[PDB]
Amino acid sequence: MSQAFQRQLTALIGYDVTDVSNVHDDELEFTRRGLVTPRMAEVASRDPKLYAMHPWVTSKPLPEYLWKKIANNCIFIVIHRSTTSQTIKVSPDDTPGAILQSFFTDFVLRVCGRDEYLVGETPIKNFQWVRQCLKNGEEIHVVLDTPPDPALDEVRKESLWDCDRKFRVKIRGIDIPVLPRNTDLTVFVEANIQHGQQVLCQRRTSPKPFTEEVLWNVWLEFSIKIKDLPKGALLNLQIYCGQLLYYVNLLLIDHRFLLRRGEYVLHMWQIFNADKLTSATNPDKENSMSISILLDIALPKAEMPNQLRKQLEAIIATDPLNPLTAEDKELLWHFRYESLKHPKAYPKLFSSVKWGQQEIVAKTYQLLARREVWDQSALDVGLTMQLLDCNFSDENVRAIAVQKLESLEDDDVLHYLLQLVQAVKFEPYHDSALARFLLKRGLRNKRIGHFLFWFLRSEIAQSRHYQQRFAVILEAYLRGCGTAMLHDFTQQVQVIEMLQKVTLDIKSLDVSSQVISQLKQKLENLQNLNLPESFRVPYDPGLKAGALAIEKCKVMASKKKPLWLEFKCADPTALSNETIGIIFKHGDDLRQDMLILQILRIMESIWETESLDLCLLPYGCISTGDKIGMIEIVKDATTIAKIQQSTVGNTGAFKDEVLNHWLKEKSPTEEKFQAAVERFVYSCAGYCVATFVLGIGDRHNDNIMITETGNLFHIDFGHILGNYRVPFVLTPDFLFVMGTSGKKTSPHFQKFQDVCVKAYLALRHHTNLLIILFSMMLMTGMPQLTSKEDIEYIRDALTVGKNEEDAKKYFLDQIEVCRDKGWTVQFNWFLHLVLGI
Ligand SMILES: c1cc(-c2ccnc3ccc(-c4cnc5[nH]ncc5c4)cc23)ccn1
Repeated sequence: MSQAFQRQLTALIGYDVTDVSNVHDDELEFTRRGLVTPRMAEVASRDPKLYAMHPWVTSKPLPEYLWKKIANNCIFIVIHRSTTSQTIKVSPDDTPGAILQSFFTDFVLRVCGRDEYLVGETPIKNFQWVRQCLKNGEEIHVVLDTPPDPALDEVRKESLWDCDRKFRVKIRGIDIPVLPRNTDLTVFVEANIQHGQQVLCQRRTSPKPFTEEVLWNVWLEFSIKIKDLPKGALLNLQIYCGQLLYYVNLLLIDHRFLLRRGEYVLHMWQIFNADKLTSATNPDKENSMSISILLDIALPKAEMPNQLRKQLEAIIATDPLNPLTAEDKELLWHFRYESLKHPKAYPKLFSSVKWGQQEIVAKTYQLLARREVWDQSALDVGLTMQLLDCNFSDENVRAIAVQKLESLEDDDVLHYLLQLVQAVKFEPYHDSALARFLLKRGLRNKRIGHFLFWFLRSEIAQSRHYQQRFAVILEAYLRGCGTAMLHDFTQQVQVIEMLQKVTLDIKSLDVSSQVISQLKQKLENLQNLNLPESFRVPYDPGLKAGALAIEKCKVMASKKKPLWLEFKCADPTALSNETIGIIFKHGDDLRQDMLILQILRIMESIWETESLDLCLLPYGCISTGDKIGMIEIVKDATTIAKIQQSTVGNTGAFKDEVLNHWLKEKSPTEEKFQAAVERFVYSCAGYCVATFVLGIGDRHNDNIMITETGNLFHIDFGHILGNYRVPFVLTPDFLFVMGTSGKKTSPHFQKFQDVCVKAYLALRHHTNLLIILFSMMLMTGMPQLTSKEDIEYIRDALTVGKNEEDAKKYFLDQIEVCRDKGWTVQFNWFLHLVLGI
């Protein structure tokens, strides 16, 4: 042993994976070593040319709505070379390699103005880019040039079951330097032996006056035998006053299958939040509450009656958040071999396991050894995800879920990457099948790797609870992604580190000339001999930002003073001259927004399977650090509030016809207008459903935007989530566009209802998928929204356990609730947010 290298990694990671200042064992270093094999295996087995060109493809059928967009078996592609330019007809079913020969009669077709290649043996209609142009009504322009040298992607060269005694732990005492100014209070230590949120046993100390030092010197003996402890069980240590104030966790079985042994001084965390599960200890040793404990062995590795079958089937059919009674679990377990025949029973069945009994666990492994129907079943992501949530601590169970994820194609790993990374928070151990899966899939595909880096880095920078685990995973990735990516990552971070500083300096300073002048001045200096001459857009990797357009850069008139930034595209082969627009904002935990936007993408894909295209606009958004990150500026967009602020202003005097007026104005040909009107109808219904199902529908119209072409979309998800009546936003102005007012109707309004109904019942067809992603989303991403009531909102919103007919009438009623309310809620939002009442 690389020093200037481990230094670079550290800077890329934002955390030093060699720092053992905050550990009580070697699990992290052990994980560092373990991840060497998965990394090397994958780097050794990846195609250099495929890896360098990263074809973005899918094997899904071309949506019905995209088929119609095609005339005959014909698709035109415009090819560019030096100065020449010739369009070429194509069949949606032929490879790019064939199209190439149809052009002449070693170059590769790269998209103009993007790092995106149409390569490989896939039909041209199956490249995500081609599907994007078709949908948008944009034309496919490619440049013909030489393939990227794979040389650039070079990687730098390098017995428990015999101890029948009851488990015990001695609580020595707790220590905190300065305690709250709240005299006096009383405290006790609660110690829980946990396994997948199942409390196997629980003991508390006696009450003791809450002083800066509290000594008990008491042994807590549990009802559980040491030989019954399950791998992955936690000693959960909590301090209560008299309310929960502090918590810390310690793994009972360690990463080498060894019973935890000895003296511990654990710095605790201060108060279904996933943070509560971490086995990491507080880094702040000088302020944090401390607990002292002492411990004291290696862990080895007839026909159903009809009424019962019905009962079992009714159990298996309930939603993932439906509670199991003791009776349900006993039925499940008793009939485990029959349950094993239904992949959908698996989560509930493995919830029926008494993990605190060695003999039960042994039988459960006997179950898992009889896994043929599971391995033969078609991938069901919703079902798999349920095995990776907070209810399962057994790694054999969680491993069969990851095994199913193995068959995902790149495009689908992208769809689910954010929440897969978040699900690492539910892993008992730092080294897990899931972590290695993410690592492997990131090293296999540059597009996946890019988002993995940023998803990980985002958590490493604002989560003390998990930064250590995540940082170890990011390092393994950075050691195999290759030089070219390393550099691009380095550039991006340098750029963002500079833009971040500028944002803060500006905030410290209506936007007066002084703050405007400072912004432009600061941006001038950076651009002058300070900022890299090109960097990839973290939310749109194929895109490369060039130089700032300081003329268009401005400080937005918001209370957190977001930077509105403009860039030219560095790629000269870029047709248009449109700038690349990035909002740069401090003050919000944009991770929440990220999660809402990711769900939006999942809802669209769901709709796609039903050949439906509600027209959501899930803009790019990346959390880069502590309460900071970037947001994609959508072109040609104004806020619904501003649209109406024109005709009026100060007074909350909303007018009904204004929105429609604005759409007519913004359409050159009267034909474009009717399309915009239709686009409005679909994106409106899409947002009413999506927003209703997520519970974020009641918005002030300043947080709802619209495109010149009629694409409605919600923004500012952080604000509502952070401060969390009408079921969604469908106001007189929206209704007017569809051609209705009061006790009336319209073709477009009939259309609206219909679409909502379709969209909605379609989401219900994936109820389980939606419920598990929603549940996880709250637990790992919105701490302030992790109460029992919070997690369960979506059960009601999806009207779980209802006919499509009952469900349909339910949503229609919701549409009618909006009608009856008119501008009433908007008026209220205005009073509050615009002035303050
Ligand atoms: C000015 C501009 C915009 C805007 C225009 C175009 N595209 C956009 C994309 C995203 C956002 C947006 C979304 N969520 C946000 N949270 N905080 C700022 C923030 C900004 C905003 C935009 C929205 C409101 N006022």
